[PDB]
Amino acid sequence: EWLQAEIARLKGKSIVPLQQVKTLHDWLDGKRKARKSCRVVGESRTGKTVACDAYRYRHKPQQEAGRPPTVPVVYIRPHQKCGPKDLFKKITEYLKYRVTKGTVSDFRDRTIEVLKGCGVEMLIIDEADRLKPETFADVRDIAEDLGIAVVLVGTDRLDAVIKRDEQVLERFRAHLRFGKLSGEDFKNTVEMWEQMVLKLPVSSNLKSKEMLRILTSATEGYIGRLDEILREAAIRSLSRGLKKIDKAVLQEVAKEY
Amino acid sequence: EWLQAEIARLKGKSIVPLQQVKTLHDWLDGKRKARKSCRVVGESRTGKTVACDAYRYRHKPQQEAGRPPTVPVVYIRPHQKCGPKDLFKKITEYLKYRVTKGTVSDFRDRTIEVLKGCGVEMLIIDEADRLKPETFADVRDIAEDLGIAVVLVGTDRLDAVIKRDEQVLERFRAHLRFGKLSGEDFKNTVEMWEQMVLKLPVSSNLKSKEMLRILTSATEGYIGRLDEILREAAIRSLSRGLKKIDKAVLQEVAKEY
Amino acid sequence: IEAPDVKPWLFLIKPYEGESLSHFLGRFRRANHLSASGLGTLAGIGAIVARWERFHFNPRPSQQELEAIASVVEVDAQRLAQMLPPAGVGMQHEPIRLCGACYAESPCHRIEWQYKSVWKCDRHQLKILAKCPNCQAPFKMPALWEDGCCHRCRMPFAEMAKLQK
Amino acid sequence: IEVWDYEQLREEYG
DNA sequence: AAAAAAAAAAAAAAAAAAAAAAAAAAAA
DNA sequence: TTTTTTTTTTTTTTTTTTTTTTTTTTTT
Ligand SMILES: Nc1ncnc2c1ncn2[C@@H]1O[C@H](COP(=O)(O)OP(=O)(O)OP(=O)(O)O)[C@@H](O)[C@H]1O
Ligand SMILES: Nc1ncnc2c1ncn2[C@@H]1O[C@H](COP(=O)(O)OP(=O)(O)OP(=O)(O)O)[C@@H](O)[C@H]1O
Ligand SMILES: [Mg+2]
Ligand SMILES: [Mg+2]
Repeated sequence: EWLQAEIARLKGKSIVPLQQVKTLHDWLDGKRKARKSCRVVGESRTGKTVACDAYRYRHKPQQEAGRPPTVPVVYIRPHQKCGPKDLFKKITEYLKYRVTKGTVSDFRDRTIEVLKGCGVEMLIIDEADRLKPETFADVRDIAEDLGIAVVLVGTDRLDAVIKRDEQVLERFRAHLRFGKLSGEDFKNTVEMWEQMVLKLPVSSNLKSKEMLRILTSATEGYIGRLDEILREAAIRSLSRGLKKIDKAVLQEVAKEY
Repeated sequence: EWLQAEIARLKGKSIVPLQQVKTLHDWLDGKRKARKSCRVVGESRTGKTVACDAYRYRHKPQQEAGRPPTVPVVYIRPHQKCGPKDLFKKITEYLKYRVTKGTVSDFRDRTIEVLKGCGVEMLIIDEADRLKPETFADVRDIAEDLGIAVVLVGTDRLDAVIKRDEQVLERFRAHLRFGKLSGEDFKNTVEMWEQMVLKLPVSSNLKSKEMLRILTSATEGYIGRLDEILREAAIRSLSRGLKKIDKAVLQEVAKEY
Repeated sequence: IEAPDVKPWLFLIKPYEGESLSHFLGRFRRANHLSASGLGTLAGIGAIVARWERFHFNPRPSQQELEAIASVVEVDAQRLAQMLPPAGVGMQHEPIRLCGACYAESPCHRIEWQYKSVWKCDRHQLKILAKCPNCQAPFKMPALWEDGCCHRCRMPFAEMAKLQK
Repeated sequence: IEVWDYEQLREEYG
């Protein structure tokens, strides 16, 4: 069924090279060669996790016939109230080697062995504020011991955690911030999203003045909402046999937000 | 004894289709296919928990002789001050999976393995505000990691808890609200309850103006009160050898509330 | 209350022909995420099962731990019995031998390789390894194997089969 | 411009 | 005929701390 | 006569941490 094929697509995910994303990739590269640690901050729906993920994938791990994989970038995400053991365990799994059973000092010794030899240039920690305050001792330790850049990614709260300790604030003083959509940038996005993500047969033509008012109020500049809203509108719309997104169905969706 | 058979019936429980209930079932279905998380809000006697049951039962789990089941909908209720360990344990038990002692990270790894493979599309969490603030990290994690819609069900306080954290507010921004009975809807309900639930040989003829006044003042539109009150009135009334509900016996019951 | 018309269950695996016990139990523990003590606990047979993973079998508790455990792994006592050397024969211990040539067919370990008399594979016609050819380390129990990868020297394990014979 | 599917990157992964 | 060195599961003990909660206090 | 706003102890928890007691499994 043609309709079923299309609904499954719309329910999925994709990466669109937005203006905000291009900047981060170049900034991190600077930091990568310079081998310096830094942090990235911004509001929770700005798409920080995605920009950082897209980056990870542009540097495929490499493999020769003999030695272990060389893995320039490591991306991990902690659990809530992450302890010192939990951080090493995830780094070790990420790199495909598993050590089971021992004490904290053993996970640490083993983490430094897999981080060495195997080239690692950058470690990215998502939701950095899930880290328990003491774990930063182990994050600094690695950052200073090995020539590995460490990047901390998070919301404004992350800085509230960092500013409570001078030892950390100073290693991670440099920062980049993500912002929101506005003005001409919000409009250009909307148009890209229509052609690049929705793809209905009949042009729904949203950049029109009358329609942008609806979207602006509904989304308030967060790329997160903009995506959810236009996808929910094409899916609802197709389920009812329409060939485009109109004004009333868009309002029907926006009303629920 | 004929009379005893009848008292036992009245003492029990049943589900009556109502408009409130139908609305939810269709709304959730939208959300299920779209795979989007949401919340349901409303006052505590509107019958939210019961609508959720009625929903669960419309999708029979399937099972083959050897491999694991397919369970499209999972419904759980937390205990007060629910922690991260308590949530995983209840998810794992609801599927009749055998498990014992281990640490929090171990229940977490297990929760993702039983949620995977086993078709699960939606998770519904009742009494949602019993969750401790940190557990929401685990609720978001699942919602983002697995294509599972999470529905939070609760009273106005639920939103007071949610607004304390921007990370949660945004995943669960869309909502549906349950309301109270009024006007013609309260009147039609009362009538349904007489024909579909009470069933006395003597015919009550409740919808009468002078009787609805009694019930309206007594119940203030809550379906909860309406049910308890008419059932307490038929049981008391039968025990006294009457064949119908009159005005005085109804007032005798309502006076106690 | 919990969902209707279901029974208690766990994740099952199928044995391969010739598969060894230590190996089998390891797959099982991994599929279901648990400790050996854990298996012993669901089972109610004590801590005794952990040395099985490194091939120590003083007994054949054929009607005790072994008849009983079938109910957890969903494999019958006899198929399970077959995962150990017949009383009186075989019984090798320290080196763990392997024929990587068969790994192209199925990752596994074949228990026959640990009977005392073996040094060659007849099915693939060749010298059996008793030690790693590159890093020259002995191998870890079949029971603790991961993804068909060598920690000492990562390779495809299967990729090693062109060499040594 | 190139645009990527989200699961594709995983299918082509190192 | 028999004994010895040990890998592991199990067991109090501390053990430091994150958070909710309990007062104390100042004004218009 | 109420509204924040600050300080502070009592507890409760979840690791983790080191440790002994025991039970074993085999080799000439
Ligand atoms: N380049 C992009 N193309 C399409 N969608 C994007 C893009 N960047 C972000 N998004 C949207 O953001 C969502 C992914 O999460 P997001 O990028 O907000 O991570 P995040 O901002 O780090 O979240 P949080 O900070 O709350 O953890 C997706 O639902 C997607 O619609
Ligand atoms: N569809 C229905 N059919 C029959 N009875 C119903 C229905 N919906 C609600 N009720 C009545 O409501 C009661 C169930 O509790 P109800 O859902 O009203 O409160 P609740 O929302 O579960 O409370 P809380 O949200 O505080 O847990 C039952 O005693 C029943 O008589
Ligand atoms: Mg993120
Ligand atoms: Mg309820």
